[PDB]
Amino acid sequence: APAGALAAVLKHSSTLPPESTQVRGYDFNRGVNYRALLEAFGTTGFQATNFGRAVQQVNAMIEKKLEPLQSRRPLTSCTIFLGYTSNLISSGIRETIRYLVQHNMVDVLVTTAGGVEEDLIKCLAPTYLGEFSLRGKELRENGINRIGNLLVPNENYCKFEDWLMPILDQMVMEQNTEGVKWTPSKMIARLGKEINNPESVYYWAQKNHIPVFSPALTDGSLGDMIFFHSYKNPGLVLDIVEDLRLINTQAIFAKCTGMIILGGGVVKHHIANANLMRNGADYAVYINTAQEFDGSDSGARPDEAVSWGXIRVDAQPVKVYADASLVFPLLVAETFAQKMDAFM
Amino acid sequence: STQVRGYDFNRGVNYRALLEAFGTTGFQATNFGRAVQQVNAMIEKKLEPLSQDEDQHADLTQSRRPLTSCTIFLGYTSNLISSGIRETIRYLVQHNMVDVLVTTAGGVEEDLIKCLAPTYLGEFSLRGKELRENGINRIGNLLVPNENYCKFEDWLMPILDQMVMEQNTEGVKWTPSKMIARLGKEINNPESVYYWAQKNHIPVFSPALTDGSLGDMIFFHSYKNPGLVLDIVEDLRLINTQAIFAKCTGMIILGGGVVKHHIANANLMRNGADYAVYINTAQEFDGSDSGARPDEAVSWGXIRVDAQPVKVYADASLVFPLLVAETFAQKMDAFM
Amino acid sequence: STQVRGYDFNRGVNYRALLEAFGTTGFQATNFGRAVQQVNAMIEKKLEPLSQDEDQHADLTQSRRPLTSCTIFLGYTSNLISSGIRETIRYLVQHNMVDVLVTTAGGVEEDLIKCLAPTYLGEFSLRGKELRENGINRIGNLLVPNENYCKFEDWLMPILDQMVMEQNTEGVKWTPSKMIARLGKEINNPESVYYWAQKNHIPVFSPALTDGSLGDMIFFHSYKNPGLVLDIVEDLRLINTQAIFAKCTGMIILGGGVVKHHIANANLMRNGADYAVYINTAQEFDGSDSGARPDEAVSWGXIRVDAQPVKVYADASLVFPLLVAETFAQKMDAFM
Amino acid sequence: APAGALAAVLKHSSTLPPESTQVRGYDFNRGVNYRALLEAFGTTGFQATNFGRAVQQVNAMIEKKLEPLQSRRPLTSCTIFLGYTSNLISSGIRETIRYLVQHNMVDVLVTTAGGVEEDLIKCLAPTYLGEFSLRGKELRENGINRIGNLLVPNENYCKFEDWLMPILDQMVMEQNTEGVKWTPSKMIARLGKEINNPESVYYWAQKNHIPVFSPALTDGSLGDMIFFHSYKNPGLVLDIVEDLRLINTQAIFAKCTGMIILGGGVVKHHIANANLMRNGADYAVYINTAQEFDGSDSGARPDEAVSWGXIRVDAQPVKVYADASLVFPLLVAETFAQKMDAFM
Ligand SMILES: NC(=O)c1ccc[n+]([C@@H]2O[C@H](COP(=O)([O-])OP(=O)(O)OC[C@H]3O[C@@H](n4cnc5c(N)ncnc54)[C@H](O)[C@@H]3O)[C@@H](O)[C@H]2O)c1
Ligand SMILES: NC(=O)c1ccc[n+]([C@@H]2O[C@H](COP(=O)([O-])OP(=O)(O)OC[C@H]3O[C@@H](n4cnc5c(N)ncnc54)[C@H](O)[C@@H]3O)[C@@H](O)[C@H]2O)c1
Ligand SMILES: NC(=O)c1ccc[n+]([C@@H]2O[C@H](COP(=O)([O-])OP(=O)(O)OC[C@H]3O[C@@H](n4cnc5c(N)ncnc54)[C@H](O)[C@@H]3O)[C@@H](O)[C@H]2O)c1
Ligand SMILES: NC(=O)c1ccc[n+]([C@@H]2O[C@H](COP(=O)([O-])OP(=O)(O)OC[C@H]3O[C@@H](n4cnc5c(N)ncnc54)[C@H](O)[C@@H]3O)[C@@H](O)[C@H]2O)c1
Repeated sequence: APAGALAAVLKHSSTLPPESTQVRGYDFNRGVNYRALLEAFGTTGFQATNFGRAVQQVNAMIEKKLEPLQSRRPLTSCTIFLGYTSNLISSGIRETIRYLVQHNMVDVLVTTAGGVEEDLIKCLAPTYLGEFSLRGKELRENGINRIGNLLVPNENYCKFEDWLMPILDQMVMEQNTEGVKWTPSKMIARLGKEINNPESVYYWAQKNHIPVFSPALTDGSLGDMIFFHSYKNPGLVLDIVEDLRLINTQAIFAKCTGMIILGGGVVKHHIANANLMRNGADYAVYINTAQEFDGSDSGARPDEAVSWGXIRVDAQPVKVYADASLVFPLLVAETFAQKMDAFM
Repeated sequence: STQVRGYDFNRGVNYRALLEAFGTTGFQATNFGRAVQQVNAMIEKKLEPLSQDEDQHADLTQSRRPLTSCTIFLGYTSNLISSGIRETIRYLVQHNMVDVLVTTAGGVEEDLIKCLAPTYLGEFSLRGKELRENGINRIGNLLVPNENYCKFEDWLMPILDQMVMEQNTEGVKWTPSKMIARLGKEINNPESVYYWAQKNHIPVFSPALTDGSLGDMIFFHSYKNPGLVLDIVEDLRLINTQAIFAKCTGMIILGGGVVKHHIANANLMRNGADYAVYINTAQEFDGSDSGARPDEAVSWGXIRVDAQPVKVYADASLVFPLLVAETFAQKMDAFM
Repeated sequence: STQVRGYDFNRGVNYRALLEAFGTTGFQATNFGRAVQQVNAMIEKKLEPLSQDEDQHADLTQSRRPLTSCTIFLGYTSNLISSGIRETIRYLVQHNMVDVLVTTAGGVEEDLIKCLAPTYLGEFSLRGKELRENGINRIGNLLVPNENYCKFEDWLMPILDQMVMEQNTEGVKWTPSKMIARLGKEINNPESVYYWAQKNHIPVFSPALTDGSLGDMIFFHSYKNPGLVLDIVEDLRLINTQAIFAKCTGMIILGGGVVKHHIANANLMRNGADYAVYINTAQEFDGSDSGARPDEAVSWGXIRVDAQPVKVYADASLVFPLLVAETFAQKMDAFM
Repeated sequence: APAGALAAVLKHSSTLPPESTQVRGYDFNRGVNYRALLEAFGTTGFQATNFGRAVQQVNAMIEKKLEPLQSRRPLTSCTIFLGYTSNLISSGIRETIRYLVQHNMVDVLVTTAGGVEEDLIKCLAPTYLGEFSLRGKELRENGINRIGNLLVPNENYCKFEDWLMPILDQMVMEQNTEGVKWTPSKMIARLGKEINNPESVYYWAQKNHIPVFSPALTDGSLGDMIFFHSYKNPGLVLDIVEDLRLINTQAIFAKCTGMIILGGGVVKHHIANANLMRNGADYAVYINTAQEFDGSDSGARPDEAVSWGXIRVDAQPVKVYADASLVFPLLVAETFAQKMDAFM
């Protein structure tokens, strides 16, 4: 056999360090213990191992948050920023996020406009399961709107209009006669108070003094309603400058920050950019489906953010490459939900 | 019934024939050929004259842009301005080939910064710690020295001072669109997309203008000279009006996110765009708007039911200059 | 008409209820719930008794595996055997819950090597030059020291000698399936998938068995002891026969490539599989077979027209142990 | 303004080295020069820059191949391995590959079974354009098979059967009476000789003594035909061991190797594993759409192959993340097709 060939393939190797963890999956001959099954993801490899690392990172930021020490929310030992794209509020992850907000487990929310309005609309009418392959022409003819494999009847938006128009009237009157300078976070707090329904994420956020930022709040159905309303009752102004001040000072005056970001886009960048103002987040977990090759911010690995100063150089950020509708409930089950006693 | 056949290089390298053969090559090459046809259709419609009835309806805008037979919305993600696609977009704006621009904050600031300092080529693998120690920021396989932002601060802070003054003394109600026009006028540089946009009366929408370096500067400036207000409501009125009073609309959308949905949503106000070409790398399986196929937008009324939208699944830095070569650039004489 | 609703953690951490709620959560969580239902349907059908007529048709195989009411084909890519999913697959084979296995060469050799030396956790970012200098091979975020392959060579070379002898002296016509059964018998280790496969008469198909370390060893051995023949024609006959004489078939396919097409093509011989669950990360846009949706296979007759196939778009290292927990592992008592 | 904040965002930077290339796209004010347009991809960024690097890598392997110096193919100064997945032969890239083989510009082909049979079937009947969204039930009812957005009538396979069965008879007879030990490469050479049509990739490959490897040749329509034929005329054996010997010795005895791989799977690994036998390829270009996160070989970056010894440590491998149906014709236009004079 050719000597160079044998030397290439049968190269000698170095011994790995003794802390080296061996690959091994869960053994179902033990039966089905769901806690042991989830723990075994950490030694299974590929994204299962990243999930295991994400559990560890989240548990670290919770433990730090539970250490004793233009906002009335009290400082804790670690401020947790939670960001999520709109479509995740269309999904049942809405319930997962509501739970975290209800029990004051996170401190700052960031979402796009759909992620605001659809939480409110779900208190008036439900969203239904469908399929991705349904054809647009047939859905349009029957007054049904598709979001992935979910379906929202047009009627839902008519109900939202009827609910929202009197509130927009009051907001204009308060602006003009009580001096209120409206921003997205202030409007979202008001809407959560008005929906007055404990299934709503934003009801709990305003009850618990958790601010919600959404700088492009007009890009959605709420924007449509504001548009039509402005010809009936002109005058509403929505400033985004004050809200930049508010989010950035949440980071600047924190003892510690952690970021948990579901998806990409504005929600990811806006949280990360706030944490640059303190020379970076202490903890960071990304769960998203985007890839780096197209140079996008959405698809950028956590290590790109280290180069900017958005994540501290000493941090151990983790990305899980998966649909958050699969992963986030499992993550919550092994982290926040295990510490519910401590949060109350 | 068209047969699959690729370009035969025994014919020699005849570039125009090679590009034409994408249409019969299959997979995304065929979608590229269909995108060329759709964009040439937008352009042909744009060049048709307005009848007397049509010239009445459209004219209801008080837009000082001349009105045409097809309003073209161009949307692009911040990173594409970091790329050399900035030059591709500047060309289209310089020659009035598009009517409305939508981009995120990075897509505005990095055009201006490129007039002050250049962006450099690097690699995706470069480690963050080493780059941070040297003040080098990474954008994919591109590199922006932090000094670039230091020069931006020196140039912008005086303009922010004037804007606050004009607001408090002349009653100016600032919006992202108005600010972008002002910054384009101030850069006074023919390499800038926003210089040409303001010169040609092409409006630029960016509802989350605070999400980037421009935000950092406004934040810092707020401490020395407070009061700047940026209203997003008036800009919603403006973008929606551009679609409502159009005879025909076309959408050319590079990437996903806010830029894609905001253009599509404006076109829902007229019961849908007539033409639509998407070029993005996102996939539908996660339920995202970014990854949604054009047919999802048909269910909402954002694209007309009888339109023939096309999506090309590819990095726009490869596809978009070839698309422009085969469409707008072939009709340059018409736009002058 | 089912309403979207996620699991409510105010109920506490009730794992079975949490997994059940994926079905109404949306996007790929819902596809996971539909995959659970489809696999439970395969299992229910498998446990139904054969009638007298049915027990005649099926029995035409000379397979010594007992025949059941649903033949389940399990396919998986090499990398999943490098992962801890190896343990998941071993469980199913050990308890006779699947009937036919299809994997690539890596999926065979790495199971055997794991009985000699372990694979370790690492990270995708590790640089190749540094790893090569230390004789460490990278498989994604996993690490295999080259010494692992040195031990494999010592263990396999004597078996290759016997196989060539049996071919030349006893007329044995070797095929990938026959070789894999032999290697499983030789490893004699209850942690190995192929030890259990040979013990339970579960055939293993791998038409490109030469594409990996097993190939390297056969190549080197060929110089000292020439003549080994591995016929792939007989194995084609064998896999196709398993589908033709089945009362019902189901396909569970982890990943893409040869493993996906070869199972689907065997099922075309019976005018399509009755049940089908795909779990892979590939996308359709490039025209690949890996990325093709199940509905593409319906056009060929590889999946029956009235089947309800499901694809879950996810890394199988996350999804497959949860799927097994909610399906096969709940019926363990039936398979003993 | 907070001092730490200003220090975080307005950090001082180091000067880049003077060889640093500036980002700039093609300027259409120059008009439309397609050669200048393609050259400008190298300074455009993201995958356009990777395309520019791929042009350079391919031109380097061609230049080395053109230097003066169980196979009758003569050694050149650099052996070029070309691999491609089956679906690319269904596409019009079939013509691109044919051109390279026709003019002896590459030395070794590797493809899966579909990439063999569909080149032959296209000489009997064409493939047609369709759409990805066409429904399987309606296509099946009309006897049409879908490949991505392409369509192949069932009739095509009936024509292939009629053409192929007499050839399989002769192969069995030659095995049994002339001692021929059939392998995939030998069968593919014979099929290319029999199709006798200069539109066929494999006609040119056998005319020019370019071997074709396909170790899972049974996974396709050719396998179906071999299966049905074996009950009418039993006996055919197809050995894969001899073909492993043949591909690996192409690498071992090369002066220099380059790999150009379109897609992933068996085709990618099999070429790379052959080049491990010489301690790695000198040049490597990957064009594929797969991603690394799932631990797949398909999605692995070139740097993973450096760790195995499949790519030399001193090499400068490139991956372009794109559909090869877009990129490969452009790549060929700027590399092989510019040097056609030298190849004749
Ligand atoms: N429900 C809707 O989708 C909806 C409704 C109203 C308005 N809009 C508007 O559309 C715009 C764009 O939406 P966006 O900014 O929220 O993001 P997006 O949904 O458009 O996608 C951003 C990126 O997030 C990642 N991502 C998305 N969903 C994911 C998931 N389930 N798991 C993992 N990663 C995931 C993907 O990589 C995607 O490319 C917003 O301004 C929003 O207000 C959308
Ligand atoms: N240079 C920067 O990326 C930069 C700079 C400053 C601020 N930001 C902020 O980041 C936020 C998110 O950025 P964004 O919304 O502009 O987009 P993004 O980077 O989040 O991209 C959104 C989606 O567009 C698609 N896309 C991106 N690049 C593409 C390409 N090359 N070809 C095809 N499709 C492509 C991808 O599917 C991606 O998931 C914005 O608010 C923005 O201001 C980014
Ligand atoms: N460990 C190894 O990867 C290894 C070892 C030796 C030889 N090889 C050889 O490499 C060749 C190619 O490998 P292959 O065909 O087994 O597959 P592959 O690695 O080429 O994967 C094929 C496709 O399957 C899907 N897939 C992969 N991993 C997945 C996951 N974790 N979850 C979901 N989907 C996933 C992806 O879409 C991928 O593109 C084979 O001939 C094989 O023997 C590989
Ligand atoms: N035409 C067909 O698709 C066809 C026909 C007959 C049989 N088969 C059989 O199916 C099996 C699997 O096919 P395969 O191994 O060729 O690969 P594949 O098409 O199944 O995919 C392998 C990977 O290659 C990459 N890829 C595929 N097409 C690409 C493209 N256009 N551009 C860039 N990257 C691309 C993707 O990352 C994909 O995951 C083979 O054994 C083959 O014989 C398929």
